Amino acid sequence: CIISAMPTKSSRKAKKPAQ
Amino acid sequence: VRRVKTIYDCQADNDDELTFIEGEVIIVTGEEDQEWWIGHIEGQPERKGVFPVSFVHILSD
Repeated sequence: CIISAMPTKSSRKAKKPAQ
Repeated sequence: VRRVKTIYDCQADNDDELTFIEGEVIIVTGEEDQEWWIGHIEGQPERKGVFPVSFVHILSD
């Protein structure tokens, strides 16, 4: 059972996008 | 100790995150962010990583 409508991936503040 | 049930379908961007679809049950073994915790699927200990609390429900209720 899906709860509500899909939320947004808040982007993990802990991790940095390794470039 | 801590348990969460996936109430949504979320996918990992990197190897760090844990991809889970609605209906999965995750045993929370750690925490990284407030909205991003660490754990592994109950019946699937091979599926471990960091998952967003936004898409899961805390089973301490």
